[PDB]
Amino acid sequence: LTQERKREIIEQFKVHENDTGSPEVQIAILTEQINNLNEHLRVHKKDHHSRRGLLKMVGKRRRLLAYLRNKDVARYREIVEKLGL
Repeated sequence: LTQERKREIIEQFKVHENDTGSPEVQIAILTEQINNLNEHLRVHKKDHHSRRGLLKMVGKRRRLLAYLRNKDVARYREIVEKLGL
């Protein structure tokens, strides 16, 4: 058993997440973080550090959304509808 094959079998057969290779899942994970961070700033108006981070996530989501819109309008509107965007 080579290390390569041993390490490949390891990840290949470890049951769980880390998938997120889907446009919809990436858009949803971001939305969840953007929603959580906004509910956080809601009660922490004095914050300054979390502002930059939120802007980056919003931008990265616009990009992902723009990608899906061009690739497949059906999948684009289905996800926008499900996340309430």
